[PDB]
Amino acid sequence: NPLLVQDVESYDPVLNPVLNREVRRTGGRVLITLGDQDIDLSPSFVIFL
Amino acid sequence: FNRYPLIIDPSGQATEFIMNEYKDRKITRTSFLDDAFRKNLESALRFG
Repeated sequence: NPLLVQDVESYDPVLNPVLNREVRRTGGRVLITLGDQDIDLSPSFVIFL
Repeated sequence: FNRYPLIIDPSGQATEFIMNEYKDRKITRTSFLDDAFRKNLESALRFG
């Protein structure tokens, strides 16, 4: 789902893998490691700051 | 099946049949003896 995040001056570093697209592809699934858990990254995701 | 099937294939034909049938779904072969069984199982639970 598209996301819009305000108050970027309080940027949360947890977004670093998302912004850097540090995705790992395995078994047809695009896993992103958000903190300590893996999430199947949907290709339709987008984030605005 | 309702309960998950236990295949008895001394000839080894059923295992390769199963590999062929579910190849399109990225079926993975493992073993209980392998130490890789835990993470393979966990990945299967998360992502089909």
